[PDB]
Amino acid sequence: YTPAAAATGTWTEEEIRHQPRAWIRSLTNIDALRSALNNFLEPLLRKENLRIILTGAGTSAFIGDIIAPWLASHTGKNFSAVPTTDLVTNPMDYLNPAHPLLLISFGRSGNSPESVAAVELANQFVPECYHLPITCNEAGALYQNAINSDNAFALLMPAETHDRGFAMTSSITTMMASCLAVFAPETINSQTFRDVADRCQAILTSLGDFSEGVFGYAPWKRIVYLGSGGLQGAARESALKVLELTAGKLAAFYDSPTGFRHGPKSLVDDETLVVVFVSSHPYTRQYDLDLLAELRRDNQAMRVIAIAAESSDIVAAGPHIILPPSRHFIDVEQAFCFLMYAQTFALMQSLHMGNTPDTPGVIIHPWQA
Amino acid sequence: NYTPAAAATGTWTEEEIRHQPRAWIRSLTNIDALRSALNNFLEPLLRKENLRIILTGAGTSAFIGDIIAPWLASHTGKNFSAVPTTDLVTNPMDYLNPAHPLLLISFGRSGNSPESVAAVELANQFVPECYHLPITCNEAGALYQNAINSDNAFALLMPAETHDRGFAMTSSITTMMASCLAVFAPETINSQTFRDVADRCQAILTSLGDFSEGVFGYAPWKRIVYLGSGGLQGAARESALKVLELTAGKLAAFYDSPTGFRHGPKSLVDDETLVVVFVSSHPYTRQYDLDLLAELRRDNQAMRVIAIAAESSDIVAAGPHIILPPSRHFIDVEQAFCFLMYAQTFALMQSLHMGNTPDTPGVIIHPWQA
Repeated sequence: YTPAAAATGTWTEEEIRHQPRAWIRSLTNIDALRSALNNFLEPLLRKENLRIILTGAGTSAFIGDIIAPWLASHTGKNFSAVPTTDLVTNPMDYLNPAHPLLLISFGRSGNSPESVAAVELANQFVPECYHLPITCNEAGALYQNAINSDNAFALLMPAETHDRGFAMTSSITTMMASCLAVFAPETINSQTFRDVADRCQAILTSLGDFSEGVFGYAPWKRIVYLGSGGLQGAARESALKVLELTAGKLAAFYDSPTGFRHGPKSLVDDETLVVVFVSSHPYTRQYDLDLLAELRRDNQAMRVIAIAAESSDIVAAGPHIILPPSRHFIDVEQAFCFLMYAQTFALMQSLHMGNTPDTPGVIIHPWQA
Repeated sequence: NYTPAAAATGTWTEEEIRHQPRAWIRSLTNIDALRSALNNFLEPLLRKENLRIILTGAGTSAFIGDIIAPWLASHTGKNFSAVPTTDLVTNPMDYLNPAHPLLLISFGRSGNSPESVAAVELANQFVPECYHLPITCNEAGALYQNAINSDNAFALLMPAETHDRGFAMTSSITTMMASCLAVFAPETINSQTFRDVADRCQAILTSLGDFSEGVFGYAPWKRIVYLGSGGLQGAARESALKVLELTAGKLAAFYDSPTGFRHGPKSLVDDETLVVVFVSSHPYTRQYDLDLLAELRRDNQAMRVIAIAAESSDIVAAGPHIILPPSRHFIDVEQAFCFLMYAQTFALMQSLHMGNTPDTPGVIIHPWQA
């Protein structure tokens, strides 16, 4: 997984390119920590009333949006996603004193004040409270606070994932892969996830030096990413990347294909790029493809791009990207592949407009006065 | 009682906005009449420790659960959550848990949205012990009719005037929302207490006169962002969608929470952007809203920053602002109704101002069994 040279000279490009290698590094770390993790988590997961909340701010909030439903379904446990920004402003709406809680806290720096504030609020509100921070900065407040507790097991990501770029890349993907591997090791582990790393390395290789812009370049003023279920979380992250790296010059939006029909589709104009992240689950994929057919037929957008594992007549009919050949991926695995395109697209839009992509607040109030 | 002023735009949307306070009290007084039937249906369900309660709808109807599910969860201590029908239909396996009983609260104006009916069928297919409470505006719709035809269901019909003729839902959404709150939290939200909300929203509408001033005005903004904390983010989302719908996309619209806004999305603020902040009435929560407002005011980069709040303060008064009519203290789910009055009427007048016709400004269902 050796990265090619970062010809743009940005940290962001380096951080995109070092992702496949970072992912496998993280999962081999989890293998080394597996007994310790099981000894911490197994007694918790045996509590039938356990709530597990995945929490982060900004990009870190989207990890939960992508994986929490899959984890709930897969494990049969009570996994949900609540951003740290909602926990901090409205703790009473989300923290239930009547059940035990395991709070999975994500942080690239670990220094957003909301990260430690949410942990403290959880401890205040929930009598039987446990923590698994997953973080990229050993020196961060979030990790430092956790080592200073006995209800916490903090998991450090590989050092290179402490992204220096303003926009998170390897931090989000590595934390997401790590969370998946912690709770679903039978499915996502240091062996199976090599297929995901290999395919994402192939995606990056397929894009060469990135100079052709991934989706190209055009005077679009609006971008919309669409994905079903948890892939909507990937669409949200993809939109935020565009927005951050273009300093808001390109307006960005996200939705699910089916949700998009209920009003939001009015945003599509002849200066709009629409990108569809097509599900690999055939039942779900039908809905993605029906919407793709509609968007192609509508003739409103500047460009409609389908990104899919499988080529089909509607996918191939207009602008499209077929993922490199691989085994069947489930949608949480596909999320990594889609993000490779969205990250690289956003980087190159930023550069093309002459921006500096690496460089393109909150006061915590106590619950008790 | 709550008699609307004349709808001088000649639009169904204006008529539907103005008849909201009256419709709310009509619905809650109906619930009073149905209370003992409701209680007979619901009390045995709510006694089930492991019950999941899902609030579901599409589009605007999805945002009801976004506004009220967390409050309902915390207020009642029951397992309330919101999942849009659009997610239930595409990814049922990710949301419908066969191991627990389910009560599905289905919102639908027509009751005929293919996704509404599909979500009901999928919930029945996936969840062995499944119950339904559709809240709907159409007596002849599938949601209502299927429910009354089955023993696992109890359907609640909204007042007839709330079957909105306008493309953009107004009285349908607010009346369904008030009804849902009244069903599950009648000790707090009821045909008595909610009269203060209807009264205040009637005062808001009166304060806007014939609406010709356009509410926030007619400046040449190109982007609008609504911000609200917690469940008010759902109100912000509905507010954004109304603008987008009624202007046929011409005004780009965004939503977020005040604290969420700092982590990237703030980059969207430019000198053609209007930012509207729905300030919490909760004394903890509002501190965060006001710190963010202060930051946006200090930045001075938006075309306009408008705070809407129950109480003025230096921060709120240091730029464009609207203070709500005087009333008793409202909780945030009550406030949502007040904020929506401004958002709906703003969107309607933006639409008309640009020469659009606001009243008039699809999905295939596939079987889970292939």
